[PDB]
Amino acid sequence: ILSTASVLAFERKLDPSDALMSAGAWAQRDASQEWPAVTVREKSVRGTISNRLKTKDRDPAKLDASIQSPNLQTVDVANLPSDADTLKVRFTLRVLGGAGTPSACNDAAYRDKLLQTVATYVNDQGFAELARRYAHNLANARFLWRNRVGAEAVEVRINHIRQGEVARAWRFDALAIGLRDFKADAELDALAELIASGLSGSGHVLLEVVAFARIGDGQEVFPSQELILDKGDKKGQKSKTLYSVRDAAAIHSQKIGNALRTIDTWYPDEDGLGPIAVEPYGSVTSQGKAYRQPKQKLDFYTLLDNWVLRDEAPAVEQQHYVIANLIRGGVFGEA
Amino acid sequence: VTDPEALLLLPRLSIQNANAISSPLTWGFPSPGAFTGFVHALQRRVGISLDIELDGVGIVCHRFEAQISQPAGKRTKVFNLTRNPLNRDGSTAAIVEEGRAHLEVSLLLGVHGDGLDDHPAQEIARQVQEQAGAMRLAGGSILPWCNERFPAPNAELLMLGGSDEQRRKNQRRLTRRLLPGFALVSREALLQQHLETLRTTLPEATTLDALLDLCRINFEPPWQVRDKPGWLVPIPAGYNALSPLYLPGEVRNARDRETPLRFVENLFGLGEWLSPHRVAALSDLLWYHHAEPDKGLYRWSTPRFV
RNA sequence: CUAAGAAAUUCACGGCGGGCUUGAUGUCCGCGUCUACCUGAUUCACUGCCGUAUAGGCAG
Repeated sequence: ILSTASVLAFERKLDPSDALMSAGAWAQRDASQEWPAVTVREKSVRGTISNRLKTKDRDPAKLDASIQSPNLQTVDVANLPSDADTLKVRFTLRVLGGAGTPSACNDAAYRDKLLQTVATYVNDQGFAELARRYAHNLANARFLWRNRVGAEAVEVRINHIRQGEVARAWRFDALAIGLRDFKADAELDALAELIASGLSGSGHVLLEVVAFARIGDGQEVFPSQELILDKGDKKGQKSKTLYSVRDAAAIHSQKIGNALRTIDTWYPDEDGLGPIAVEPYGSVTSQGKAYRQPKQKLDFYTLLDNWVLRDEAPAVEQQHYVIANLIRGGVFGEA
Repeated sequence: VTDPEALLLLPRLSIQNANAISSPLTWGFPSPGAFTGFVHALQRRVGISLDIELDGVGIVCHRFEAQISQPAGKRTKVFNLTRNPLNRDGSTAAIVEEGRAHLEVSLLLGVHGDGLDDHPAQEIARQVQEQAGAMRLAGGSILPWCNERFPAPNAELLMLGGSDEQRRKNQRRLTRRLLPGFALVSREALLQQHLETLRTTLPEATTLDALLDLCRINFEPPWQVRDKPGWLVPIPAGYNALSPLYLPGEVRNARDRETPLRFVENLFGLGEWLSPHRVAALSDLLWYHHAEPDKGLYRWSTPRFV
């Protein structure tokens, strides 16, 4: 009857690493291999209360006595040096390939039907709309999350690293390439064809993505913050911990991947946001709202069941979203 | 099991989010089952085409960084987590604590087969490294070394030496290459004889308690701490059966419906982080599997260590 | 065929108000550093001439 597989698991294609941020001066970005790393240090903050009072503690005695007892935090802070106006954020991206083959599948019938469906997609329309948008989110530095929002000039350099060296090098103006328009370009189409040939082939394509952002002298850079439950007793508590690999500030690999996946302009709600990240029940953690609900027939599970099980193929946009989830990975399956 | 004809060296592989939770009782470096399963996946993916049998792995760990943090006013550590996506209603998902660790290990693989003759050594070393670059080692991605000073290449050392001096010479040449780390071996004879000593001390002792006794730092009255021979970590040395062996299409929600499933449970043994020139033969210190599936007792160790 | 497979911690912040560390003090007796050597391995790829030449030759 072709029931769904009780265990489905797709591996993560487009597997980035931690985006190492270092620092120096613009117009020597070409010699940015000995740029010193942005280090994460501690500073002390003292703040007043600013959160909303809960309509029982609004009286002026408790408020005035509560600004006399301030919260005192040691936060982690990563800044550029006072003689460096450019932030160099560097990571590596593996585009693995075998994008429709699941890492775990119970039913050989469902596995063969899903491989037949993925191959029907790839022959009918390959990884050319998906990888164009992945190449956009590389080319505009969306992985520079808050490190992009005030930069004078962002410039992304992408190097196809072959067996020992750069096989083909790109260089983009990341502020001309917007964060919401997946347009066409010759060099973007070359990078998209490379990411397509990676996602199709049996081996990985390795890229080296370096993005320089001209922020300003001594300004704050924003590496990823660590999800630390149980910070401890409030005396020596560090209220904010910034991520750093080896005395060198960094962005998490899943944050870089979340920026790379932001290709989904196909969700049924209006695009006041533009692209969101490709997720089953497509849910923006900053918006707190899950688009692509199952009350509509436009989430990944209903579309994959209709496409593979009963051959109701969706539109080309929703099947881009389905194959983008298969590139994204995930652990699917009912009881 | 069988002795390696050659000894392949995957060089320092950078793994970015490896499983720090080795087992329900141990954290830290990932289990040796991860590395033995990785080398069996390397055999399963590239070794059946080169006509070789990649069997046995030696774990070295040049660099280790756990994504842990020590909370304020606490002596112990907690794990730094990742922020998962939301539910379909917009709420935060229930947090499942996974430990992530950044490794830098180099693996010594036992290679034996007829494909050692049919192919060059550097060709099969390059092929297993280009296949390992698309893989993962404890749940974490193998960082593939782009645009540093030089890429670390391989070396497939044929263990068959024409002389014992040449064999000691290129064991030294390989040990110098994998030197800034610490080879991980299995000392279960030491665990059993420590259990025997603890049983002559106090009767009715379990070797869980002897394992703990090798883990602690014991303070002794006249004050001095009790010294230990080596590093002596607790490792999960395999699995033990809980259920009888179920048929392939009989258990529900398995990985595949063509492999017999059996509910198992960890078997915590003793390890020992020692430097690679304390072994004097690198064809030892390789972790193999030992199943004996009729009893249960699916386990890994490094036999032929001492 | 790896306790397999999957993942955005993040938004904001005034730590500063102030201050006498002072007195006092024996480092000190004594001592065998000898012995013996190739810096020279072509180690100064020089100075000049004929030639339009950087091409090529020549002298001491």
